[PDB]
Amino acid sequence: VDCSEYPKPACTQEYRPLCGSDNKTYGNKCNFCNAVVESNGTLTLSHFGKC
Amino acid sequence: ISGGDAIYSSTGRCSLGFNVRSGSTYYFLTAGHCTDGATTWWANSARTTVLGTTSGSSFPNNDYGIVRYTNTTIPKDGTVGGQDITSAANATVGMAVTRRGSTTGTHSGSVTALNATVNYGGGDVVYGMIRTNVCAEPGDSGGPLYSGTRAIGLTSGGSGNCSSGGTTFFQPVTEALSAYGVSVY
Repeated sequence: VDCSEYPKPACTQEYRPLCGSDNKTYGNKCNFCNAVVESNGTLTLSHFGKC
Repeated sequence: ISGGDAIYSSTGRCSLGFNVRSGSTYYFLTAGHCTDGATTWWANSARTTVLGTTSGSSFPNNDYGIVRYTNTTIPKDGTVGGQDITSAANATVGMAVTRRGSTTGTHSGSVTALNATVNYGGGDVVYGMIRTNVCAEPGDSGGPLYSGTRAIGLTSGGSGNCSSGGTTFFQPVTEALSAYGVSVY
């Protein structure tokens, strides 16, 4: 996962979780990538799957 | 299994929108972004209870898909959680609506606009969507949007979350019923 093309005004809502560097489980790549932007590039991917 | 319950495909989890049928054949509706590239569907994470196989999928442009039940025994309630659904109807601005999804459960709100275009990026653009101020979170895709005993739509996507508030766009259910020639029961 590369979030360059983010942000996105909306995300579909299927569930395929990713684990963020904030120990938060992000429900999908779109959700995660929008959070990276919102973090101003400080949030990163820990691993794929639930935290 | 009923509207709002979890559905699992090879790729991830979505939610069942509505149970429908044509003649003696039973199917279920869900989001097309969920049925896209999915074949088989199961009722649990374990993939041990088979529900059926994808019969149609319309995404992007629209956002509806339909799965044909292959499981004979599983009960097929024409409900949404235990709420009976007896008809389908068109959405209207200021209409009070309710959504149920497998991740967040049931949340309510209003229809704020019609015919919205939603750009999910990468060429994935959907049109003719119902905008509402109801929140939705990952796993809630394809769940029902209803009003009373009226089927209204299928969760497609949006932004924000249930804690702070958000915006969710739904696919009008009528359009899906019409395309497949099925009906709510």
